[PDB]
Amino acid sequence: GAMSGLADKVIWAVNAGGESHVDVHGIHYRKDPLEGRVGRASDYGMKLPILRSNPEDQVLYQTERYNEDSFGYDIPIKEEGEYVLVLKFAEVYFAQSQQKVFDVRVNGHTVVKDLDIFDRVGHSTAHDEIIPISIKKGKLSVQGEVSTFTGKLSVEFVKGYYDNPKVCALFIMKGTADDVPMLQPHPGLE
Ligand SMILES: OC[C@H]1O[C@H](O[C@@H]2[C@@H](O)[C@@H](O)O[C@H](CO)[C@H]2O)[C@H](O)[C@@H](O)[C@@H]1O
Repeated sequence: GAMSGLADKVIWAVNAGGESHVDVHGIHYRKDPLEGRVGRASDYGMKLPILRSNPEDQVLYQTERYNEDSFGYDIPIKEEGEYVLVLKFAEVYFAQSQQKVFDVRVNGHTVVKDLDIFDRVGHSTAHDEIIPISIKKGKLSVQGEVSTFTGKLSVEFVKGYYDNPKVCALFIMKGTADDVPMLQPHPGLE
């Protein structure tokens, strides 16, 4: 079936950990394209199913891939509008707070410099960061800083305290954050 219209705006998505997956809404991740761009999901930490995610979008929002340090993703763009970078981060090993902090940049712009997945949600579960963007005339505007766009969007995260962001669920869509379906809890019988 097909009702939602999210897949209609998708343009590029990557979940470091699994291998080519399509979330319910219809958001597909393209197999390890930056981790040596060669190999297959090691699926070593497939265990511990994320709670805030349905079984299918679970393996996606979950799974884990390890590179080495300062991992970098490339998102070639050729259109404008409101680009919304949504990503699901999960797991990090060791139950500690304000210690395992990392850095996250968009097209070279630090938006979350203190990514402590644990302190953020707590238990494993699923973590999510929403970063709306505005590209016009070929230029880029991140939050409150202006910088022209050049070839592609680059999400680079730098090491903070060993073990770079374990689980990565990169998901980039185009045109707006409002599209992102969100059904508020409903009681009774549907
Ligand atoms: O190859 C499996 C995992 O290796 C690394 O994790 C290490 C862990 O297994 C243990 O031995 O402790 C060390 C020190 O912190 C960890 O580095 C990778 O970080 C992980 O991504 C792999 O799945």
